[PDB]
Amino acid sequence: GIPHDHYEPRTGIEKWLHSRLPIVALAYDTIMIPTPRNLNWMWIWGVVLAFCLVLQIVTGIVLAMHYTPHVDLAFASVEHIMRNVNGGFMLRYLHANGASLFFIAVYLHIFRGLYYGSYKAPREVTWIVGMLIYLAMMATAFMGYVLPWGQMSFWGATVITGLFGAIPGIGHSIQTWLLGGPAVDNATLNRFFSLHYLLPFVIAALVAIHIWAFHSTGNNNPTGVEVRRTSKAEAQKDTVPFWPYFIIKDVFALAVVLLVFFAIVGFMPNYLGHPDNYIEANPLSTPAHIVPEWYFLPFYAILRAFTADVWVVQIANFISFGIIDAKFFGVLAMFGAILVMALVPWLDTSPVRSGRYRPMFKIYFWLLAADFVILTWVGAQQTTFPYDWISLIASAYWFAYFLVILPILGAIEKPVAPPATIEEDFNA
Amino acid sequence: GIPHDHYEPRTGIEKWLHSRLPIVALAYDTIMIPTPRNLNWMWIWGVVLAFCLVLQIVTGIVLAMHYTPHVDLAFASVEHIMRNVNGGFMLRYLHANGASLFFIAVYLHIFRGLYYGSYKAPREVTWIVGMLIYLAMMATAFMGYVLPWGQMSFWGATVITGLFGAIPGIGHSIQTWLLGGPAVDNATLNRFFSLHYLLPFVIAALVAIHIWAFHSTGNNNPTGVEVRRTSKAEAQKDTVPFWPYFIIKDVFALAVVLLVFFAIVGFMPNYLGHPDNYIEANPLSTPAHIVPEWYFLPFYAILRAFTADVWVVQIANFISFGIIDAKFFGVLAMFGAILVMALVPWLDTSPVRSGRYRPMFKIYFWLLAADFVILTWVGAQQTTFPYDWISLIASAYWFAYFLVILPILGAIEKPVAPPATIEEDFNA
Amino acid sequence: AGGGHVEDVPFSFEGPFGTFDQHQLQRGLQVYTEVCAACHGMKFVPIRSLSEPGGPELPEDQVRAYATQFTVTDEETGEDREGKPTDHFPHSALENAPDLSLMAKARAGFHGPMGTGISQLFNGIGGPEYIYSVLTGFPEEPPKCAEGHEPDGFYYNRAFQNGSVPDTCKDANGVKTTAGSWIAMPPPLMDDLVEYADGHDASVHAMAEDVSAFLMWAAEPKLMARKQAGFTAVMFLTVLSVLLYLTNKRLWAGVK
Amino acid sequence: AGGGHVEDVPFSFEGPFGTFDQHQLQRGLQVYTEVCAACHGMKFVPIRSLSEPGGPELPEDQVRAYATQFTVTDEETGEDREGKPTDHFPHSALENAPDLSLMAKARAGFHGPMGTGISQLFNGIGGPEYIYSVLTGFPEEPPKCAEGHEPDGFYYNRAFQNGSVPDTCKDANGVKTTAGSWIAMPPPLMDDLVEYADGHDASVHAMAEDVSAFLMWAAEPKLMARKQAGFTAVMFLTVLSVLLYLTNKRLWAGVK
Amino acid sequence: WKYRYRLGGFASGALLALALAGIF
Amino acid sequence: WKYRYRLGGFASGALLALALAGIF
Amino acid sequence: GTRRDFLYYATAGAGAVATGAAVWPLINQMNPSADVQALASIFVDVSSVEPGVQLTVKFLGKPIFIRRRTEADIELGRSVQLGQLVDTNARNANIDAGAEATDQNRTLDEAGEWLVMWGVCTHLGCVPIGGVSGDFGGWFCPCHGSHYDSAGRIRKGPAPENLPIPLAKFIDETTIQLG
Amino acid sequence: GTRRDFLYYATAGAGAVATGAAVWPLINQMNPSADVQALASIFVDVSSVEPGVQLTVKFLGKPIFIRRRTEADIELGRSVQLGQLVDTNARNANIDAGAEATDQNRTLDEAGEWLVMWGVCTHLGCVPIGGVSGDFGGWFCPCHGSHYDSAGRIRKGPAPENLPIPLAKFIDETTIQLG
Ligand code: HEC
Ligand code: HEM
Ligand code: HEM
Ligand code: HEM
Ligand code: HEM
Ligand SMILES: C[C@@]1(c2ccc(Oc3ccccc3)nc2)OC(=O)N(Nc2ccccc2)C1=O
Ligand SMILES: C[C@@]1(c2ccc(Oc3ccccc3)nc2)OC(=O)N(Nc2ccccc2)C1=O
Repeated sequence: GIPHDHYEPRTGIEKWLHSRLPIVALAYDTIMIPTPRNLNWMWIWGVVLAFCLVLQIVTGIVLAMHYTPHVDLAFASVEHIMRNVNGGFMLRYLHANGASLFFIAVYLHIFRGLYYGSYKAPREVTWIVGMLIYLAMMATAFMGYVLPWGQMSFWGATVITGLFGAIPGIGHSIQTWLLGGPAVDNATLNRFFSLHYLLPFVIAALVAIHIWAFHSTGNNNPTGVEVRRTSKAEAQKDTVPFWPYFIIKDVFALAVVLLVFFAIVGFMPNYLGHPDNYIEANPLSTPAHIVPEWYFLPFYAILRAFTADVWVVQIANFISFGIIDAKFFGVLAMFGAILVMALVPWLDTSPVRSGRYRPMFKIYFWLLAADFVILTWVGAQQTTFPYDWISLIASAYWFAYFLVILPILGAIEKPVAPPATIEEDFNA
Repeated sequence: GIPHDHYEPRTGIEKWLHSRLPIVALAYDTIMIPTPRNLNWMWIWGVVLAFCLVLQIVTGIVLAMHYTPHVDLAFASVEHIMRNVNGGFMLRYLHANGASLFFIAVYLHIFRGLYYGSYKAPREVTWIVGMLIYLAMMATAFMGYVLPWGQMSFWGATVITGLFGAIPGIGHSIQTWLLGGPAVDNATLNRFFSLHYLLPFVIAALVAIHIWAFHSTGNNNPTGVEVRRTSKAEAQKDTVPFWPYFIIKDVFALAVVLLVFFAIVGFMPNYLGHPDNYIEANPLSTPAHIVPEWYFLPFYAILRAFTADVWVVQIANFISFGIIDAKFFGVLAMFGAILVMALVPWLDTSPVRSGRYRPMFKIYFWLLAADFVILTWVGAQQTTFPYDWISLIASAYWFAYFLVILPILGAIEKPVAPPATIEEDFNA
Repeated sequence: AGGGHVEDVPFSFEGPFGTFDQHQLQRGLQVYTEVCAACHGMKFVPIRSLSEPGGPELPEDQVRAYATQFTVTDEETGEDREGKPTDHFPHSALENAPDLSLMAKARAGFHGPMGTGISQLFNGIGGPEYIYSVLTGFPEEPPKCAEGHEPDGFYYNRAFQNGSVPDTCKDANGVKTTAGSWIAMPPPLMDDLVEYADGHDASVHAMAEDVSAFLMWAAEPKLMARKQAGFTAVMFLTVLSVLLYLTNKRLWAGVK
Repeated sequence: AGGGHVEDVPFSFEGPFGTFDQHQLQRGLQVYTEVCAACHGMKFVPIRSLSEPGGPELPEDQVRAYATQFTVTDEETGEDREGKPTDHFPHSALENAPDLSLMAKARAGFHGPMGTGISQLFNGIGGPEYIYSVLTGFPEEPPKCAEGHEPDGFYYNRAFQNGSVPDTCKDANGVKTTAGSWIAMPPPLMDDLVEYADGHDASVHAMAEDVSAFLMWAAEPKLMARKQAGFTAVMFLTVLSVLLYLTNKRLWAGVK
Repeated sequence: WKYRYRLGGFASGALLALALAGIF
Repeated sequence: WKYRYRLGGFASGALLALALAGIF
Repeated sequence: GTRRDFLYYATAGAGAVATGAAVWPLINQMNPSADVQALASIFVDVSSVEPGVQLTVKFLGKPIFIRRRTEADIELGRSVQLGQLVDTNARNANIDAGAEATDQNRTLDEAGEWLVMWGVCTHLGCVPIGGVSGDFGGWFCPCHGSHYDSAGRIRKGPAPENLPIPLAKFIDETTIQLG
Repeated sequence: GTRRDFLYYATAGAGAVATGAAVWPLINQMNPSADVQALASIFVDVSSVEPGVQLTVKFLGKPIFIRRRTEADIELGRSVQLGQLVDTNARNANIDAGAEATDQNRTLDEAGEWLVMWGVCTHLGCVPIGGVSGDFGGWFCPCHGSHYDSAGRIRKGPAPENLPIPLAKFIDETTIQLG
């Protein structure tokens, strides 16, 4: 609700079109939203994510024109794309590394939101829409990685379907429904291909809702102080129009990010992959060291952390009369990590918005960031000593950050006064 | 811009959500748009078209989980759907006859627009968006019909690609690009499958634009008289809220239409198809008589009508120094039929909007309706006597209606006065 | 080509309340196995479908014994083995003989009256009728015009409308005078060619009707399920439409 | 299993400006044809790619002759025939010999430093260096722990890791003490087993290096295209980045 | 008892559809 | 000529990109 | 509005029933098809299988292990009592469901020489590695480091159950009917 | 203006160049791939072909006709004069592009006995029915009604041109090389 000017048709065609369909007025209001003038470089990841979604959709639509979702032909079709179709190697590598770019971008986006309190009121709806987008992205990437039908694709599908089948009572039925048979086979591949095509458009719709939500609430800034709505002049002293200023800033940031991304794609496409996925799927043999993609490693580690011998697992088993065993407890913990990440807007009870003015929250947030990196690193390691203890401690801290630390800090912390206005921060 | 009440939160959760994302307000304004009281049963086809789009998308999504876009597997995969996957026969017949339902609904929609002047000002943008939707629907149905990979699929693809190959100069290159090879082959099938998945979502976006466009101007009525914007009382005196008065009306109409559609699907699913499509595609032999689907027969007939012997074809050949030959002239005529349908808002120069008060426009409109039916009928016939002459006359009248008759009637006609208000029409 | 004349047959599966006659389908399977299967094949028809409901509904053990008569190349090892119920019927042993899986849906016995499609609306597609007419459409003596000019390796068929015709039987305009055409298939049926256990007569008419019914089942093995689903949907939508009509009437009574 | 040691070879294709040595790829092709092909195959590599630019780049007549030596079961007909350049290399003749098409991308050559992926970040994936290490990694005599305990039908290789290991070579808590493990492939390269065109050195190290390079090209033929595309896109985004920087700078000059 | 028609109407409408749909 | 800088800038910017991209 | 509410909610209920009837097939079509459900038993020849060598076959899209246990494997498997087993159930489909996980109840013959088993880890479905791996002279699942005894019983790791045994029998001297 | 516009439009131009460089592959990937473009000639064994029988063979996705013409077919063919023909170009890849559509320029041998041509109607690509059909004792296209003569030349109907003749030649007494 930041005061600002409204669209005015200038030329004849604009006047003709405005009276019939105010699409140009909507576009003007969208690109002319007054945004804070003190945003730092961590706000550039939204445009990066928009570009990543568009790139993934375009490259995937291109690839689907040549890929056959059949077990006897999927690997061969991917090799045909790599070797025969014009520039198909570049398109395949772009679509493969675009997932990595997309997920590094969303993790940076999410941790910016966590640091600066962008999840806090009145921005809960934006956070919830984002969490839905993230779940959709995870599912889309899972099915996409299954589509090549290599060793890693096959056994990752096996592991994820087993996790679904770990649910008590209804687990076997849900696993059979997702698989379409006793095990991962052609039906699973075909339906995964169909849903992999479907999901990105749902993600695009959710992203449109995301954009509308953050437009309604208004952009957040590092200071955490909202723009002044008292008058147009004061609002202008705290903001600049999104176009041309932040359009150009974010486009420049995206250009640098794309420079790095294209260098990676053109000189080391296989660094972020796994060599075993260049082996045709073998249902009768598993790779010795199956490893998920890096963007699923932290939650895979959280899944692996809780074994049968952990005290909380034993307590859960006892209280549930054996219904909740170690396997299902691990599944529940893996999903509960996402659950607390979603429920953060109601767990953080502190009144001050930005973490810049929260002395203890800084320490705990940077511990959380280090913990996320440690979970990523330890997911790829074996469960033997000392990795089991490291994973247990990392998962415990991840849960304690949301369930324990944030509510307490909301009560015992002593923040410092933010600036009176965004103008005061910008002029310094 | 019809005056009416606005959304007002009453409960706690609604007040909480309104300040964060006014989505409930948007939904309320959408379903509470005042609409004329005198709309007749011909306004029900928009909801029918929306349901047809949703049904086609859902049925196609479930079908794609079992269909293999490979020449050695496509026909086998479709028969697997028919025979093996539980409910697959009903789903495939639903998706096959949904195209017929979609196109019969769209033609009724279009001809209602033509009769009642719903294309006239200020509703040109809605008509243009609809024309784009119709082109997208045609492309989607074409590429869907090739996926089964029967005889009709193969040779319809061959003919439709030859149409593009007929363009002078760049035609061969465009045909090769659209085929990915010397003839229709696995590349063509795969790219067609990918684009058949893609296009319906583009159609959905265009339909959203359609909805917004007709929300901006309002709804047209048989009377042709716009709602009174002078005050809220008068606006309510000419209109009723869309919910429930027209929601229930259109839902009932859709229920009856679906009764008929499900009876057709359950007791004669393949009446609207061709038996030849139940034969595996044979590149080395053509069916003794290839026939398009009924919703393409009119424009197929328009394509067939103009042979080398026609005087206008000879004139075009002479003026173009042989560049425009009979084949390319026929292709141009087929596309120009849809073109002249497209820009009817600028050819119809009659001030009065509704065709009910135009005494002699009715004659030509019903002649056009009979002409469209005759084109449908004659498309399936051979080009021998007397079918060639009646086809030529039908195409000539189709072009003369938009290019000749409507501009002249805009000048010489003497329409009768419409009612003063929609209230006067509804109360008699 | 064009549309021929097919003798309409009252099959048991015609109309909304149509159901496959189980015994007739079993007889059709028998006559297919002993006559048609020599030259033809049904690559899209699983053998296990013989045991499914709404079909021949043979016992599981009988179907498993029946499947053993086929020699099939194993996909796993590429070696010949006895057939199993999971395997489809063999392909056409004779090349110039199409697949009979979808023949009952790949042919339209009814055409006209003038391309309007009204005949099919009241008579159906007529694929089974076309098959019946083709099987019984071989006369003892060919047409008199063709005599002395018959193509070698072809036989006249009153129902076939896609084969060659001798120059003698053609007219000045170039159209064939004979109703039929020359097909590349000898008369397959013959009186008492198959011994039915239940004692049903084995005339060419009865056998042809049985084969047509069985081939209709093979083409659309879920026809009865389709009709049941259609009735269920029609009744749901009928109740819903009546309720919606009453609701709309009550709602609009306020403003009217 | 695990990931052990490998010999770092300065392959020409390594590096942003690295490119295939066409002669080296021709030598590797010869070694593959005369040695490896006896057991291995490359079912994904089209033979015609022996003339595609950025590879061995043979004259198409030579390729056609090379392709003729293979027997191929025609995809349609079924009867065998001579191989065309449109055909792929044959499957592995030996059941348990893996396909070498993607071998140079299916194996990791470096592991570490502490599961941080930094070594791969600076040294590459290492596929060709692991192939080189397996070919050249057959010692003269086995480890001392295995004399008289070798699994029958296997041979000790320094670089292979997914192989069985005699119980005499593991320690007290299950960890193997030998650098390598027992592979089922006999030492395929022996000094001067090939006679080269240009009389080039044909030691085991030379043949191993050449075949590694050839297998790298076989796994990724478009590597030189990939790096040209990369350098291009980088130069473009670099120019655009500089211009967008100066633009953002002059644009913000007025606000702040 | 506070919602006889709202509740009974919903169930009655559902039963009429299901009860009749099973006639065939 | 009135748009010498607007026209010259667009072409010059495009050439600087294509010209450099062909230096590999 | 008694009659008004009755009519409106009856319409809503009929609509809900129709919606559910339409929705259920959309979910149901993802269940196993008649083609998948029709898969029946297979026959495996074990005429050329010696002691100590495992044979991996494909059944229901999963690996099945047929192992001729050696004398050492038989001796090791029979030593362990029920006390140290993670789960007591043999999980053998060929005998009573309540039977204990004894070596006699984990094999197709009274001498324990043969062992037909699902080669699918009960934790999340990986394939345990044979060759007397693990810390118990049996199989070792490397996906999460689980150990299975010489008789296939779970001894260590996150696996909650022993490797299941499907229906099997020696119809001939050197043939096993799986399924 | 002098420098304000230059920088912005230079940035726009660089962006447009990058956008075009990215867009072009998205379109070029739909062109024929390496495998499609590699399809070379084929060899047909015409050892068993009496006069009057046509031999239809798949090549580059489409049918190729190889008909051994009879006494009458060749008589009729050589009787038609270049003026009576709708299209006077031979449309033959072997002889020069300017060659006239005489019967001797439509066959491979001087006897005019072997006629090899794409069985692809030049209107919209259907396969004409052969075996002496139509009004000119040649081929009839049923898609729209095109008539061809015993030489494969268009005589009546929508088809603009004659049926093309591939680069074809006899490699031996009984073997033809197509393409
Ligand atoms: C049979 C006489 C062989 C010939 C000649 C060559 N190879 Fe081989 N190879 C063979 C077998 C039986 C195996 C599997 C070994 C096992 O224990 O599984 C292999 C495997 C390879 C591998 C993969 C090694 C790995 O760690 O996965 C490679 C890289 C390999 N072989 C390379 C190779 C080359 C380059 C050859 C020609 C110089 C060659 N092999 C010949 C059997 C035989
Ligand atoms: C495809 C995925 C996403 C895209 C394209 C996207 C895009 C954007 C954009 C353009 C903005 C505007 C400000 C900015 O650019 O930083 C934004 C803001 C924001 N996003 Fe996202 N986002 C995505 C996913 C997510 C996710 C997964 C979350 C949280 C889990 C999230 C949470 C937020 C928050 C809290 C804001 C702040 C809004 C405000 O301050 O008003 N986003 N996003
Ligand atoms: C958010 C959007 C998307 C994400 C995150 C995503 C992610 C992925 C990933 C990680 C892979 C594995 C690639 C590999 O291992 O080689 C993949 C493969 C694939 N994806 Fe997507 N994808 C997205 C959208 C799409 C779309 C819209 C389509 C088609 C319309 C598509 C089609 C494919 C195909 C055909 C493959 C297999 C070919 C290949 O391996 O490159 N994807 N996807
Ligand atoms: C899937 C395709 C389409 C859908 C879902 C759709 C839907 C609708 C709906 C819901 C309306 C509101 C009034 C009504 O329902 O009658 C409408 C109005 C209209 N439609 Fe469409 N339509 C489609 C295609 C088209 C096409 C192809 C055309 C013309 C070529 C067209 C032209 C119009 C016009 C002129 C109106 C009148 C709007 C007004 O009176 O303000 N529509 N359409
Ligand atoms: C406006 C939307 C759509 C229209 C008008 C449409 C139309 C058609 C038509 C006419 C056919 C031919 C059916 C036959 O001949 O048997 C077809 C087939 C097919 N369509 Fe669509 N379709 C639409 C959307 C979709 C979508 C979104 C998908 C995938 C998600 C899809 C997947 C398929 C498949 C797999 C087939 C082949 C299987 C079959 O023949 O039923 N369609 N479509
Ligand atoms: C990309 C990836 C993935 C991503 C995300 C992802 O989240 C989900 C988590 C829970 C439910 C649904 C989706 N599930 C897989 O897909 C895939 O098969 N693997 N490999 C792999 C290997 C071993 C174990 C697990 C996964 C991945 O890492
Ligand atoms: C459904 C159908 C179709 C619909 C619509 C359609 O419009 C288009 C017109 C121009 C360009 C793109 C689409 N083009 C085909 O697809 C198809 O292959 N046939 N059969 C068929 C058989 C013989 C000749 C022509 C077509 C159809 O009738």
